[PDB]
Amino acid sequence: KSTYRTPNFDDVLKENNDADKGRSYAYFMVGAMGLLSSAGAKSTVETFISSMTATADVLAMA
Amino acid sequence: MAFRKSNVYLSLVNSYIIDSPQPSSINYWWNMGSLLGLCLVIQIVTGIFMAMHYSSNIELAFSSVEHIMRDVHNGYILRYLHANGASFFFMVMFMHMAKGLYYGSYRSPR
Amino acid sequence: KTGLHFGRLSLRSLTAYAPNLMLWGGASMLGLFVFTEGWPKFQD
Amino acid sequence: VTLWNVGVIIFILTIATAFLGYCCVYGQMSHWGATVITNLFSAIPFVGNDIVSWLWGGFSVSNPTIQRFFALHYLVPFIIAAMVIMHLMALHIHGSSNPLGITGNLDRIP
Amino acid sequence: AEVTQLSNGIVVATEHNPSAHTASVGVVFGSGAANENPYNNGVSNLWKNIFLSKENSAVAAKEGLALSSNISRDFQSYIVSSLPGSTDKSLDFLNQSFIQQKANLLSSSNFEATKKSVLKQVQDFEENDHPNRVLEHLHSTAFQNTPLSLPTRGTLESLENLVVADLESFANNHFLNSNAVVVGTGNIKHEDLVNSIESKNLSLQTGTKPVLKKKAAFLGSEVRLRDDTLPKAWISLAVEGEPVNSPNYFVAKLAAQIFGSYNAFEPASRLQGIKLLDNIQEYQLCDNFNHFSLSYKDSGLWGFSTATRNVTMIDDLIHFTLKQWNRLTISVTDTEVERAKSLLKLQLGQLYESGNPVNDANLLGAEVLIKGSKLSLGEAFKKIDAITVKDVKAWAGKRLWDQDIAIAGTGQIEGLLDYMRIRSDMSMMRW
Amino acid sequence: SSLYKTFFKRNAVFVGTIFAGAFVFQTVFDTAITSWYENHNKGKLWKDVKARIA
Amino acid sequence: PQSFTSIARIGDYILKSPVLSKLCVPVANQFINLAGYKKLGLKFDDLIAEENPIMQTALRRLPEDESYARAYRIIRAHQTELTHHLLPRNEWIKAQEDVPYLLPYILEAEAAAKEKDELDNIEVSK
Amino acid sequence: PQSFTSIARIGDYILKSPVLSKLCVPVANQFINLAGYKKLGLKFDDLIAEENPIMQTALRRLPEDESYARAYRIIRAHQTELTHHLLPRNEWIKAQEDVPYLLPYILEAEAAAKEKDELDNIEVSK
Ligand SMILES: CCCCCCCCCCC(=O)OC[C@H](COP(=O)(O)OC[C@H](O)COP(=O)(O)OC[C@@H](COC(=O)CC)OC(=O)CCC)OC(=O)CCCCCCCC
Ligand SMILES: CCCCCCCCCCCCCCCCCC(=O)OC[C@H](COP(=O)(O)OCCN)OC(=O)CCCCCCCCCCCCC
Ligand code: HEM
Ligand code: HEM
Ligand SMILES: COc1c(O)c(C)c(C/C=C(\C)CC/C=C(\C)CC/C=C(\C)CC/C=C(\C)CC/C=C(\C)CCC=C(C)C)c(O)c1OC
Ligand SMILES: CCCCCCCCCCCCCCC(=O)OCCCOP(=O)(O)OC[C@@H](O)COP(=O)(O)OCCCOC(C)=O
Ligand SMILES: CCCCCCCCCCCCCCC(=O)O[C@H](COC(=O)CCCCCCCCCCCC)COP(=O)(O)O
Ligand SMILES: CCCCCCCCCCCCCCCCCC(=O)O[C@H](COC(=O)CCCCCC)COP(=O)(O)OCCN
Repeated sequence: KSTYRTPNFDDVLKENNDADKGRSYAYFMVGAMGLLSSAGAKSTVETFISSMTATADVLAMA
Repeated sequence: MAFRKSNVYLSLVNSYIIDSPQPSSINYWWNMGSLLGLCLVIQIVTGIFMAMHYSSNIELAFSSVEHIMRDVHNGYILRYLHANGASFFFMVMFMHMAKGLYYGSYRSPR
Repeated sequence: KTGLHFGRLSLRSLTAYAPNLMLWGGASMLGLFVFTEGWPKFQD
Repeated sequence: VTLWNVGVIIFILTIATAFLGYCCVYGQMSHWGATVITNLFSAIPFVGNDIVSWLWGGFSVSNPTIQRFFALHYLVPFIIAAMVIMHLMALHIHGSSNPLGITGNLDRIP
Repeated sequence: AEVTQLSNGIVVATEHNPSAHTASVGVVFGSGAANENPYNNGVSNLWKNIFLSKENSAVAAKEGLALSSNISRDFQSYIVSSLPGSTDKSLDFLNQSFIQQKANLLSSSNFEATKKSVLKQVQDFEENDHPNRVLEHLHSTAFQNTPLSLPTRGTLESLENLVVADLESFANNHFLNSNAVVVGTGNIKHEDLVNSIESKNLSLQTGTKPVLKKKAAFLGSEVRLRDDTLPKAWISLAVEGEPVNSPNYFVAKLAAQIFGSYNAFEPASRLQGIKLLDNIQEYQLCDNFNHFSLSYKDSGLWGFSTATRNVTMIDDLIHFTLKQWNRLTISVTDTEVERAKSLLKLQLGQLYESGNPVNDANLLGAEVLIKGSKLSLGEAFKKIDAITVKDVKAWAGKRLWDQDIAIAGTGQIEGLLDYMRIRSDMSMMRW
Repeated sequence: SSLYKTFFKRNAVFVGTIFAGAFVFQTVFDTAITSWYENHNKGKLWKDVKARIA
Repeated sequence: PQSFTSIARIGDYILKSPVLSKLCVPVANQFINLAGYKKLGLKFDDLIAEENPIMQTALRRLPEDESYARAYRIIRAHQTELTHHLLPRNEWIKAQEDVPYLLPYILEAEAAAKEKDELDNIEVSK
Repeated sequence: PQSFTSIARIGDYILKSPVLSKLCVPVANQFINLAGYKKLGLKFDDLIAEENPIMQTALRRLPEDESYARAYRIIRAHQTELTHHLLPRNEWIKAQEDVPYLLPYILEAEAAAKEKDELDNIEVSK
C-alpha cells in the first residue's frame, strides 16, 4: 500500500475539529490542578512552621 | 545548545528527569521507585521537626513523646505522619522488590 | 543611530521584558504574600 | 566564577555551624552570646518581633532554644558535605590554576 | 495585461512585451491534482506526457515550434512557443490537438509507451529526491481525507490501473470552455490574437465542471519515514496559512522573509541579518533551510524545511527555530520589518519579470482563473510598503501562537522527539 | 464551554491568577466546612452546653 | 577585562603629549623591571589570559613559527618555577625583544566584534 | 544462562526416543499455547535475551531482510502492550511460521567459543 494513504483515525476524531473545544477544556483542568496544589503546599509549610512557636505550657506562665 | 544541557548542575537534572529515554510499554509497577523517594523525604522532614522537642534520657523519653502529642502545635500531626509513614515505606518497598522478582530485573547486566 | 546592549541586555528588551520582569512582580509576586497568610503580615 | 560562588555559600554555613554548637555547652559565654545575636533580628521593620519569638520558642533564651539549636547543629554539617561535592564538580571541568597565571595545558603530570 | 471575453465565451488574456524575441500561446485550465479522487490520481500527469510525446513533438518541430506543460494542484497548462511572426502557425497546431482531432494521440501503441515512461519517473522520484518527497508527504498528512492531499504526479499503485477510457472521462468533465483561459505573452499584441481566434468560428459546447463535496481542512498530525541507510535527515514543519484572495496574503509572505533561506557552504549567506543564525552556527546544526508560504484556493501552509547531518542534535535545531517564531507575537523589532520589505520586493520582482515567456504565461493564466484579472506589480509594491509592526503581531497571534502543527520526516530521524514536545514550543510559558 | 472562553480567550490562566485565586479559595473553604461540621454536631458542642446551664 | 582598545586609547594620548611623556614613561620602565617576567624568559604578550573568544581568535591567526616559539617559552617558565630558581643571565629577555607581537591580531578581532554589535542592535531612520 | 548446546543435547535425546516423544511433546504443545507470545505477533527467537557477546555475534551475521522483519515484530509488540489489547486473529503467528531462524547462528558461535577455551588452557603431552 502507498505511504501517501493515511490510515483510519475516524473513531477518535472530533465531530468537527473546532480548536477551542479541546483547548478550553484542557486549560481549565491544568489551571484547577495548579490552584489546588498551591493552596495545599501553602497549608503544609505553615503547619511545620507553627510547630516552632511557643507551646501551651510555655505561654501559660506568661 | 540549550542552557539545561550546558550548565554543570542543570545537565544532571536534564539527563535524569527530563530527557531520559524510557521504554514505551512500562506499566504502573514501574512507579514504585518514585514513591520511595517521596517516602524518604517525608521521614527526614517530619523527624527533624520532632527532634527539636525530644529528650533521650531514660526518665524523660516517654514523657517527651507525650509532650509532643499534647503541647506542641500540630504535634499530633507530626507523630502520626511519622509512625504511619514508616509502615507505608515498607509496603512500597515490598512491592518494589517483588516487581524485580517477577520481571527478572536482577539479571545481567543489572 | 544604534541601540544599546549593556553587555547582554537591550533597551528594547526593556520595552516589553521590563514590564514583564515587573509582571514577574505583578504575576508570581503573590507567592511572597499568600505564602505568609497563616501567620499574619497585614500591611501594603 | 561558579567555583568561587559555591565556596562563599560554604563559608556562611560554617559560621552558622560553629555558633550553634557553642550554645550547646550552655556556659556563661554561651548564654550571653546567643542573647546578643538573636536580639539583632528585632530591628527588621514590621517582622522584627515575630522572627525573634519564633527563633526562641518563647520569650527569651530558654529550654526550647537549646533543644532546637542542638538538632540544627547535627544537620548543617551534612549540608556542608553536599556542597563540597558540588564544589568539586565545578573544579573538574576546568582544572586548577597555577602561580604564573598562564595556561597549564602544555605540561601536566598525573 | 488586457482581458477580453469573446462572443462565444472564450476568455483571452495578453501581456505584450515589444522587447522580446519570442512569443508564447497556450491554454490554461482550472482543474489540477485537487480535482481527482484516490482511484484516478495521475490522469493529469498522463495527459501532460501524451501532449509531449514523440509523434506530437515531431510535427511541431518541423514548423519551428516548442511545447511545454505544467501540472499543479489548481491548474494545468499547454503552451506552444514560436518566433514573433509565426503566431498563427502555433494557433493551428493548438487547434488540431485539442478541438478538432484528439483520437490519434490516444492510440494503443502510443498509450502503452507513454505509461511505462511515467511509471519510471515516479519510481525514480520516490527513491532519490528526498527534499521533494518530504514536502509531498506534508501535504498528505495536513489535509488528509480532503482533495488537497493527493500528490501531483500520482502514486505508483494508482498509475498501473489507468486505461485509455479514464483519460477520455477526465477530458469530458474538465477540458471545457467555461474552465479555460487562452493566454499570450512575449512579442504578441492583444488585437491580432483576438482576430486570429475569431477567424475560426469554434462551436465549443457549454458544459460545466463537477463541483466537489469536501472542503479542504487542516489537521495536526505527523508521519515518519525512517531509513537508517541514508546519510542525512530531511524535515518539514508547518501551520495553517493563508489562501489566495486573503486580506493577509502579503503579511504572511513578509513574515517568512524575516527568517529566509540559508546555505552553510556559501560565505555570503552566513552574513545575513537573521537572529536565528547566531544559535545554529556555533555547533553547525544544519546544512540548509528555507521558509515558505504556500497559498491555494481553499487553504495554505506556512513553515520551513531543513536538511542536516548533525543527527544527534536534531532537538536543538527545532527548539531554536520555534523560539524565534514566538518573537513575532511579542518582541519583533522595526529593523527586521524594514529589511524584509526590501527583500520581498526583490524576490517577487524576479519572479514576475524574468525573461521567459513560458513562465509568464503560467503566472498570468493561473491568476485570471481565480480573480478574473491580474494585480499589477506597482500596486503590489504599495501594499507591501504599508505593513507595520502591529500588522505582524496581529497576524502571528492568530496564526502562530499556541497552534497545531504538521510534521513530516525521512532518513536518520531517531533524534526527532514526539509530537507533544514540539507542540509545546508554540507558546513561551513566559507571557 | 463558552464560559471558559469569556474569561480567558484561548489562553492558559496565568501563574499570577493561580496564586491570587488560591488565597481566596482558602478563606471560603475553611468557612464552609466549619459551618457544616458544627451544624452536624449541634447540641453536643460546649457552646450549646454552656447556654443550658444559664 | 578592560579592553585593549581602551588601553591603547589612553596610552597613545600619553605618548603624544610632550609633558606627560617625560613624567609617566620613566615610572613605567621601573614598573616592568620590578615585575620580573623577563628573568623567567617571558614576554608580556605571553602573560595575557586566554580563556575568552577574542583571545582564542587571535591565537589561531598567529603564524606557525611564532606559535612554536611561544610554546617553548611557556614550557621553560613552568620548569624554572618548580625548581625555585631563575634563568641564567644570558637567557633573559632583552628590552628590544619585548615587542607586542600579538597586539595587532587582538585589535582587529575586537574591531570586528564591535561592528557586529552595532549592526545587530541598529535602528531604522525612515 | 544454561547453554544452547545443552538444550539441544537433551531435546534431541527426547525426540529420538519413541516412548519419550509420545509423553513429552503433547505437554510441550500446551505449554506454548498457554504462553501467548504468538498472540502478540512474536516468534520464540525474538524472546531470547541479547545482552551477551554470543548473542551479539549471531545478530550481526543475520541476513538483512530477516533483520528488518524482526525489528518490525518487536515494535508492533510494544505498541500492542501499552494499549492493553491483543492483535486481530488474522495476524497471529501460526505454528508453521514459528521456526528457529536464529538457532543455527547461535550454535556455531558457541562451538567456536568453546574451541578457543580448550586451546588457551591446553597442556603439553611430551
Ligand atoms: C500503600 C498504598 C500505596 C498507594 C499507591 C500504590 C498504587 C499502585 C498499586 C500497584 C500497581 O501499580 O498496580 C497497578 C496495576 C495496573 O497496572 P496497569 O498499567 O497494567 O493498568 C493500566 C490501566 O488499565 C489503565 O490506567 P489509566 O492510565 O487508563 O487510568 C489511571 C487509573 C489509575 O491507576 C492507578 O493510579 C494505579 C492503580 O485510573 C483508574 O483506574 C480509573 C478509576 C478511578 O494493577 C494490577 O495489575 C492489579 C490491581 C491490584 C494490584 C494491587 C496489589 C497491591 C497488593
Ligand atoms: C525479602 C523478600 C520480600 C518479598 C516480598 C513478597 C511480598 C510482596 C507483597 C506484594 C505482592 C504483590 C506482587 C507484586 C508483583 C508485581 C508483578 C506482577 O505480579 O504482575 C502482575 C500480574 C501479571 O502481570 P502481567 O504482565 O502478566 O499482565 C497483567 C494484566 N492484568 O498480574 C496479576 O496477577 C495481578 C497481581 C495481583 C497480586 C495480588 C497478590 C498479592 C496480595 C498480597 C496481600 C498481602 C497483604 C495481606
Ligand atoms: C528512613 C527514615 C526513618 C525511619 C524508617 C524512621 C522510623 C521510625 C519509627 C518506626 C519510629 C517509631 C515511631 C513510633 O512508633 O512512635 C521512629 C521514631 C522517632 N524518629 Fe524516626 N525514622 C526515620 C527518620 C528519622 C530521622 C532522620 C529523625 C531525626 C532527625 C527521626 C526522629 C525520630 C524521633 C525523634 C522519634 C521519637 C519517637 C516519636 O516521636 O515517635 N526519624 N522513627
Ligand atoms: C570545607 C570547605 C572547602 C573544601 C573541602 C574545599 C576544597 C577544595 C579543593 C580540594 C580544591 C582543589 C585545589 C586546591 O586545593 O586549591 C579547591 C579549590 C578552590 N576552592 Fe575550595 N574548598 C573549601 C572551601 C572554599 C572556600 C571557603 C572558598 C572561597 C571563598 C573556596 C574556593 C576555591 C577556589 C576558587 C578554588 C580554585 C583555586 C585554584 O584552582 O587555583 N573553597 N577547594
Ligand atoms: C527511571 O526513572 C526515574 C524516575 O522515575 C525518577 C522519579 C527519578 C528521580 C529520583 C528520585 C525521586 C529519588 C531521589 C531521592 C533522594 C535523593 C532522597 C534524598 C532526600 C533528601 C536530600 C532530604 C533532605 C531534607 C532536608 C535537608 C530537610 C530540611 C529541613 C530543615 C532545613 C528544617 C529546618 C527549618 C528551619 C526554618 C530552621 C529518577 O532518577 C529516575 O531515573 C532516571
Ligand atoms: C521544560 C522542562 C520542564 C520540566 C519540569 C519537570 C520537573 C519535575 C521535577 C520533579 C520530578 C521528579 C522529582 C525528583 C527530582 O527532582 O530529583 C532531583 C534530581 C534527581 O536526582 P539527580 O540529581 O538527577 O541524580 C543524581 C545522581 O544520579 C548523580 O550522581 P552525582 O554524584 O551527582 O554524579 C557526579 C559525581 C561527582 O562526584 C565527585 C566526587 O565530584
Ligand atoms: C511533591 C509532589 C506534589 C507536587 C504536585 C505539583 C503538581 C502541579 C501540577 C500543576 C502544573 C500546572 C502547569 C503544568 C504545565 O504545563 O507546566 C509545564 C511544566 O510543569 C511541570 O513540569 C509540572 C511538574 C510536576 C512535578 C511532578 C513531580 C513528579 C513526581 C515525582 C516525585 C518524586 C519525589 C510547563 O512546561 P510544558 O508546557 O513544556 O509542558
Ligand atoms: C550529593 C550532591 C549531589 C549533587 C547534585 C547536583 C545537582 C543539584 C543541583 C540542581 C540544580 C540547582 C542549581 C542550578 C542553578 C543554576 C546554577 C548556575 O546557573 O550556575 C552559574 C551561576 O550560579 C552560580 O554562580 C553558583 C550557583 C550555586 C547554586 C547553589 C545551589 C552559571 O554558570 P554558567 O552556566 O553560566 O557557566 C559560565 C558560562 N559563561
